[PDB]
Amino acid sequence: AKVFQWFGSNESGAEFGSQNLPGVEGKDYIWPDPNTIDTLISKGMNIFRVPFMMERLVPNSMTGSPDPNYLADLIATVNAITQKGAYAVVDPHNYGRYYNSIISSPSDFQTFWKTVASQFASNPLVIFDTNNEYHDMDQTLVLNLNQAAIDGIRSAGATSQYIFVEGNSWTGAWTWTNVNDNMKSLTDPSDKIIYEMHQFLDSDGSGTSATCVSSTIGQERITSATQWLRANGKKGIIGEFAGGANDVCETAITGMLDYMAQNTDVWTGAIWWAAGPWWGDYIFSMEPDNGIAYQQILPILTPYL
Repeated sequence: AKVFQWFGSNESGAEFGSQNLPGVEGKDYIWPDPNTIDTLISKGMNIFRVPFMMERLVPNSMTGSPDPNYLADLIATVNAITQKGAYAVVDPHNYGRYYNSIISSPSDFQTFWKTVASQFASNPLVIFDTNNEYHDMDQTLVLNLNQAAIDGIRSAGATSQYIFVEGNSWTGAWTWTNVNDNMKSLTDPSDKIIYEMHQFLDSDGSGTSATCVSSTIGQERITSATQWLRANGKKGIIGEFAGGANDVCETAITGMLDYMAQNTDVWTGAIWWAAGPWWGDYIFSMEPDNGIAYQQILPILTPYL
């Protein structure tokens, strides 16, 4: 019996080596492995978030044509997930920036999103994620970019799919009410907006240390976001979270997920950061069969699957 609408993992790799554009597949970046996705599906996960770079999918200008090879691999990855019945989140992992400059044109972003959504418009198990972790940019612009993405997606006939919107401050849950209130005004004719927040458990919330602040830091960092979602009649998802393979972090993870489980009127679930084939000894690797989080964290997550 699953606790949440969605529970699963990021499948990182296609966004690796971001300093090399276009970069070379198999050298700078790699796409997820469908066989290990299948293992995670067998463990009960039902959502896989797939980062990719906007510049690799649609080079030079975001209003242009896709790159055939990178698009073909995005398609193959999405279909490998959705053919099994799980959800695939299409994540342009771009921080609100394109060639390292803030995306200041909502109309250009809308065209990019019509291009992408057109490739997936018939697939109800695709979820479109407007952009990973907007940060250090104008707050009204972030609202307008999310709205332009929705408008482009729905304009392509992709009307069955959920859209994950992301806020400023690296879409952090703990910082949400301090900066992202204006995000409440987003509109969607399909009524399928989910507010995607990210939450890490180290001191600065960057998700770079295996050490968690305390055994309660996760549940603490999502309380005001939970109240904001409820007050505004919205639904949310934790689209990235992690903690180290240690007792304090394991307790923080369980406490945060147990809190979300008693607040499913607003929380639709959670997605671990991260699996993928090029993580090696990464402190948060969910990649079967030998990632540290796969071995040591997944056993504490099975109660939610």
